[PDB]
Amino acid sequence: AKSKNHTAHNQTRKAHRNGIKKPKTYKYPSLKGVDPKFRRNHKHALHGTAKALAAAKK
Amino acid sequence: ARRPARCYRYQKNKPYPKSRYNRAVPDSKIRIYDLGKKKATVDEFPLCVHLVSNELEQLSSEALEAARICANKYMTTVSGRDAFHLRVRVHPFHVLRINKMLSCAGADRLQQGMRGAWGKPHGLAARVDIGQIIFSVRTKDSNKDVVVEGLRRARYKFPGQQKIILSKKWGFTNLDRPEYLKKREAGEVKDDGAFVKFLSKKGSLENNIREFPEYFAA
Amino acid sequence: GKSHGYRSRTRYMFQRDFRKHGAVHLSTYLKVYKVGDIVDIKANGSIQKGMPHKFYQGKTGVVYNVTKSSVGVIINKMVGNRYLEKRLNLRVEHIKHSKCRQEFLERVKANAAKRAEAKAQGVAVQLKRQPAQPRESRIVSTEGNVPQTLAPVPYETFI
Amino acid sequence: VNVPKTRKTYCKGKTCRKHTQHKVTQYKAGKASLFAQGKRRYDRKQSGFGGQTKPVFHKKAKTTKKVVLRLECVKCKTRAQLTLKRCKHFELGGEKKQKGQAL
Amino acid sequence: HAKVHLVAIDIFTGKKLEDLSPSTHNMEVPVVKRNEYQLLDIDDGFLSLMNMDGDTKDDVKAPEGELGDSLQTAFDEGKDLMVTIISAMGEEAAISFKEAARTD
RNA sequence: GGUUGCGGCCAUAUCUACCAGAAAGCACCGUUUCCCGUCCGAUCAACUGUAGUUAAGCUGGUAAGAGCCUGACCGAGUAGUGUAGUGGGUGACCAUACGCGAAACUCAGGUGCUGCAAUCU
RNA sequence: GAAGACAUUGUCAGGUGGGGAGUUUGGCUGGGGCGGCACAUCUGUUAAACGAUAACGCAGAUGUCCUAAGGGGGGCUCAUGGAGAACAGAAAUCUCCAGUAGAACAAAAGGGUAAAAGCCCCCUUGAUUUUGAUUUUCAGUGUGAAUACAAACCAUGAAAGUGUGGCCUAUCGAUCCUUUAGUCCCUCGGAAUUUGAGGCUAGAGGUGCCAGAAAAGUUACCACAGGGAUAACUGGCUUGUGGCAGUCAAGCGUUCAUAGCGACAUUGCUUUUUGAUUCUUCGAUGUCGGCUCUUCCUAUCAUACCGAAGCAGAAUUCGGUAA
RNA sequence: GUGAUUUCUGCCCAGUGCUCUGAAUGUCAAAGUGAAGAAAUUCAACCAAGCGCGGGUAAACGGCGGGAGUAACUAUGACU
RNA sequence: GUCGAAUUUGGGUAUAGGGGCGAAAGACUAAUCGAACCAUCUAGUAGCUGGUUCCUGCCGAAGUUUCCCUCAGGAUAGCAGAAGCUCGUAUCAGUUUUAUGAGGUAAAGCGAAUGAUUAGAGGUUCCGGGGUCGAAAUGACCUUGACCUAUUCUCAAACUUUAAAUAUGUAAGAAGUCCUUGUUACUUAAUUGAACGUGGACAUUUGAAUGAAGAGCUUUUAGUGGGCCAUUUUUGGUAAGCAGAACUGGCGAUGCGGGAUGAACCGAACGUAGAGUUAAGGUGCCGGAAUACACGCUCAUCAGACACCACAAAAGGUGUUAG
Ligand SMILES: [Mg+2]
Ligand SMILES: [Mg+2]
Ligand SMILES: [Mg+2]
Ligand SMILES: [Mg+2]
Ligand SMILES: [Mg+2]
Ligand SMILES: [Mg+2]
Ligand SMILES: [Mg+2]
Ligand SMILES: [Mg+2]
Ligand SMILES: [Mg+2]
Ligand SMILES: [Mg+2]
Ligand SMILES: [Mg+2]
Ligand SMILES: [Mg+2]
Ligand SMILES: [Mg+2]
Ligand SMILES: [Mg+2]
Ligand SMILES: [Mg+2]
Ligand SMILES: [Mg+2]
Ligand SMILES: [Mg+2]
Ligand SMILES: [Mg+2]
Ligand SMILES: [Mg+2]
Ligand SMILES: [Mg+2]
Ligand SMILES: [Mg+2]
Ligand SMILES: [Mg+2]
Ligand SMILES: [Mg+2]
Ligand SMILES: [Mg+2]
Ligand SMILES: [Mg+2]
Ligand SMILES: [Mg+2]
Ligand SMILES: [Mg+2]
Ligand SMILES: [Mg+2]
Ligand SMILES: [Mg+2]
Ligand SMILES: [Mg+2]
Ligand SMILES: [Mg+2]
Ligand SMILES: [Mg+2]
Ligand SMILES: [Mg+2]
Ligand SMILES: [Mg+2]
Ligand SMILES: [Mg+2]
Ligand SMILES: [Mg+2]
Ligand SMILES: [Mg+2]
Ligand SMILES: [Mg+2]
Ligand SMILES: [Mg+2]
Ligand SMILES: [Mg+2]
Ligand SMILES: [Mg+2]
Ligand SMILES: [Mg+2]
Ligand SMILES: [Mg+2]
Ligand SMILES: [Mg+2]
Ligand SMILES: [Mg+2]
Ligand SMILES: [Mg+2]
Ligand SMILES: [Mg+2]
Ligand SMILES: [Mg+2]
Ligand SMILES: [Mg+2]
Ligand SMILES: [Mg+2]
Ligand SMILES: [Zn+2]
Repeated sequence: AKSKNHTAHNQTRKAHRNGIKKPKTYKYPSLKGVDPKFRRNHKHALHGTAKALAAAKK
Repeated sequence: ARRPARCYRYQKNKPYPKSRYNRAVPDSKIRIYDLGKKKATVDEFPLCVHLVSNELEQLSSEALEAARICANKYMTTVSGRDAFHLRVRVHPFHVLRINKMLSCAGADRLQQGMRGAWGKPHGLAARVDIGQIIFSVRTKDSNKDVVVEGLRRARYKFPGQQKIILSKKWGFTNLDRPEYLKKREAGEVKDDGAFVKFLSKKGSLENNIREFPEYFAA
Repeated sequence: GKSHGYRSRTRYMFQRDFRKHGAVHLSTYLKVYKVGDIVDIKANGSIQKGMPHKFYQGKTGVVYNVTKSSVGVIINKMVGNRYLEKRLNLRVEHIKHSKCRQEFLERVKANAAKRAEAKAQGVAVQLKRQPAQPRESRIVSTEGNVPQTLAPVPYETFI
Repeated sequence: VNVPKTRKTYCKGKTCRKHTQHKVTQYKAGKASLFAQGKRRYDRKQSGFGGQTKPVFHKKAKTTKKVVLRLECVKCKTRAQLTLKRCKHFELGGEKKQKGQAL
Repeated sequence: HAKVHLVAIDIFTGKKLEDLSPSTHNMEVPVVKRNEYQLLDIDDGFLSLMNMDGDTKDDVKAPEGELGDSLQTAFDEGKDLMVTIISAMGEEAAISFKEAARTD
């Protein structure tokens, strides 16, 4: 009572029925996993930039 | 006792030679591979003929044995034992597997089928191609008729079609008759006990000088 | 039974080279990697630390992170009927710039310079590349080059 | 295996916060006590008829047990513990191994 | 199916025991060891033994077995008593007596 | 151009046997009180630069040199291979059409280049 | 009459109790069972030069071991061969020359390693703490293993650095419950203190059928659901095995290969042997053999007619046309 | 349990059961006893039967082996 | 068979279902017995067989991944429909080109590492076994073997210097490039760097080809989880219409013309009709279509006649034909 065990038949067709579309792209990708020491700087850096621009445009 | 040869006529599996992984093989029937006046010089046997394959098959060591024995014995009986140099050009290195099964009446109680049907070695064979030489013979031009007939009588032991060809080369060298002749009349050919060495244009000069002296003695 | 380790079936893939074993020449570490560089991955069997898994052999990605002695890379892997982005951490040894961009930026800067110098006389710079056009008409003379006639060859055994 | 009877290690004793000396002792179970919720519930269920009511384990397969060390700071007097891989033989008091000697 | 019936003798008591199991039950296999100790002067009913290095084992107590009596007899003239010890799951006793009276 | 220190590329840079090497530099070279290490100032440590020698190291050249590197309509459009046919052959296998295309082999050529700093008849 | 605060009787407690009750008695599988584990894994190959890829395929391995065989630093260079030194020899120890690894690196194999990853010596415990991120198997869950940072405390080295166990690829484990360490933190709900109990964070006690039920047999007295997804007959494919026939010629045959034989080889044929598979039938095709009865096949035992012989006749052998 | 009569019913009690021992450093529940604690409780010592240990039992269940050398032809093996 | 007794038998009475009764068969207990009959719990449970009642229109599948005492079953992912939503030529594409990576298969090599393997040739023994000359000699001669040197014949899935075609990663711009100078607790000897910005400059030739039937997004749920065949690559086996994989196309789910006949082959996929032209196949007749044209071969006392496909070989022939 054996049973045919494994094969990839028709898998390619079954996949390509719907696209293998590229994942996506964006401005401003996720920052998870980047060097936290760098993140800590970068946050205060933007903070300072924004404050300076607000005070200048005031 | 021996399964008929038609069960191993083709090349059906990848080469499976004896090695540290096989470790249990029988011995090929063929042990003597060069026959005749093998200590002959290069230059006394200019004529050379080949028994060439025209197929793609496997040859049993037993078949090689039978052909070698028949051809050698004829060549001796007619032309004298020292009128030729005969050589095989293949070697049985492919092991042939067999799945030994019980052959008694009522073995249905014991045989176990192909469940776990890996084979067991029982015979050697050599794989041969289209255009590959099997037998090579060299002798004097006066014996072309006898040697070619010996080879023809030999083909009958091999399965399939094989031709007999008269090589335009001198002896077993890689040279044709006139080229070898001129090269030998010039000094750059020095015989060895069985084969011959060739003076090259490269190498350390004095080392070339110590041999081949007459060539430089121009 | 069956077997799938972390480094299975890599016996040839990870061999170093012929005649190139031993330490690594320093240029590799003297390289400098910026965020956004496009980089190829070639494993180096001498440094077991921070290797890439065999699947990422020979692939190409974009750097996104930099640390004291390693690099973060982004790869797109085809699993099932979509692509998923994987993030890798690799020591600088299995890494080298893909000079595709190195040459591409050359084209871009030369392109801009060409556009500007052409605009200096307003002459329709004609930027885009072209595939290999079919070759043009031409005349062939036979002076000292009389046509030579061939013919097929007969047959002999050549042995 | 062989493990020293003393060891210097980080000790989170609210006073130490730095590597300090540590005696080592091997973990022991500690006597199983009654009145625990599990045991007393189990006794209540075992009461009356019905016989055995919770499963009992039979198919022992492992032959070893992970060994667990019991560390204490010699200064702060707090107990910390950590584990080691499996080993059929364990030993704290160790005659430190030597190379030059023969069989 | 296929089952197993086996008879095995106790190591230490010497009594005879037997049982049968289906050929899937995996009852415990004890671990034993032979150590090749040396005997010093025989004190009271205890035994006084020798490692290759140490002076330990005031243990198994001079086996009362009849080979033990033969050992006790052959002791009083000396000639380099060698013994072995079986220590299956703690409960241990000397089983074999042997001699290498060479000291050369 | 020579030489030294720090290098990049990692043999065109290695190996085998010979021959030459101004000046400087490098080197071998002298000594053991101190720091220091050894079974032993051989290595390593320290001091002198004075007592000597280019013998060796090093550099360069030499070889129908091994090796190594490069190239070639030399081998070969062969071996191999993607695609096609109601093509051949009993078969093993093989031609044919549109495509891609080796290695060995043979021949010819070559035997370190180069960055930073200092010094040299 | 007998017996007497003992028996008996009531309730708990330990013992005995297939006489009786209930229940179970793994999976894979060239039918099932015995066998083995392909039941969780690791190396190389089968694997068709990315990836992934099956078989009871091939060659093997794991359920360990290690306070150093970890970490750092320093010094040195191996297997082997040649030439020498009292006893000393094929082998003891010493010295020189050669030596790209031909050795060693816990273990199987495969990678990797030469002023080291090897050998020897010195100091140590980073085999630590706090929780994240990522890679492999993948559902992009868990477990296992690993990688790159962050925040402390460390070891080593002069230093740059290196170190979150073993040079890399295998060496291992959920819910409930018990137990241990931490906070000395929360709660015991009428209000308090002290015991006791329950909680939060982090480990250990094992589930090898290894994503984890607690489990002994027999039925030929048997039963039910089903299965041709699967066995024993026939039938179909294959021809090892069985049977039959050639090609070759070393010899046998007194001499001489073929009058007749015929070794070592090799090409076929047949389905009357026995295997091999599982295509059809398990809402049933009545399964050995004998008895009786018809036709068919030819690889001919006899009969007819021929050919050949190591055929005088006699007798016999081989062959052809032939059912 | 065996199965007219006649004639005989051999050896083994190691195993499994049955039975009989209990002088005893063996083991033990509930009750009770002692100690600690404010108490819940904890820890001790003590114990009946049974089992452990020791005899009997086969017309009870049942069982009743190997290997070597040896005698004047050989051969075998009384024998060891 | 037995017939004077353990004989046969009427009526009364006794024994009631896990019970009775048994000169013992698992027999008998109202045709029912290895657990009687009647009613009820009860429409008991079913991973298993059987059926499942109107028309048309539109779209349109899987027999595969992972886990499960899972193997005839589920969950999960995959394949499908439906509902739509945000926008309007794009952040696209089973495609090629250009540029740049990665790979150890086919092939090839062994006078290149590892391993195997035939033959002579030249040396070499303070050293192999010997023999001959010798009392022995580190004395001579032959022999065998070894060892070394240069050659030679042949091989590899678990060997390899080299190394294809086919497959495969990334890029070909506005989310760009250049210029100036702002921020930071990060980093630098240092306004050095890093990262993000301010401001300014550069457009349809804004950065190869071709196409784009619109592009992107979300839910929710049915069926499915036994596959099979063909070419090519390929494993076990002698093989099989066998078992097991890789890529693609089919069959299942599909009719139509052809292969007589058939699920897979060849052509080609289908609303309903008319006309014309073709495919694959054919054109003596059955049968619509040239007993067309042309050069040659072959006579069979078992001719031959079309792929998949329904089979024939080794060896022979003054048959015949051309070399
Ligand atoms: Mg499987
Ligand atoms: Mg490589
Ligand atoms: Mg109660
Ligand atoms: Mg109770
Ligand atoms: Mg086609
Ligand atoms: Mg029962
Ligand atoms: Mg089963
Ligand atoms: Mg692959
Ligand atoms: Mg180590
Ligand atoms: Mg070091
Ligand atoms: Mg995971
Ligand atoms: Mg650190
Ligand atoms: Mg590590
Ligand atoms: Mg646990
Ligand atoms: Mg708890
Ligand atoms: Mg499991
Ligand atoms: Mg039962
Ligand atoms: Mg039955
Ligand atoms: Mg069937
Ligand atoms: Mg059968
Ligand atoms: Mg046959
Ligand atoms: Mg046969
Ligand atoms: Mg038949
Ligand atoms: Mg059948
Ligand atoms: Mg049936
Ligand atoms: Mg029927
Ligand atoms: Mg019928
Ligand atoms: Mg006939
Ligand atoms: Mg009590
Ligand atoms: Mg008692
Ligand atoms: Mg019965
Ligand atoms: Mg009845
Ligand atoms: Mg119903
Ligand atoms: Mg399970
Ligand atoms: Mg199903
Ligand atoms: Mg069904
Ligand atoms: Mg599902
Ligand atoms: Mg589903
Ligand atoms: Mg490979
Ligand atoms: Mg090949
Ligand atoms: Mg090659
Ligand atoms: Mg090799
Ligand atoms: Mg590509
Ligand atoms: Mg539905
Ligand atoms: Mg299935
Ligand atoms: Mg169907
Ligand atoms: Mg169709
Ligand atoms: Mg029409
Ligand atoms: Mg008509
Ligand atoms: Mg002819
Ligand atoms: Zn502390």
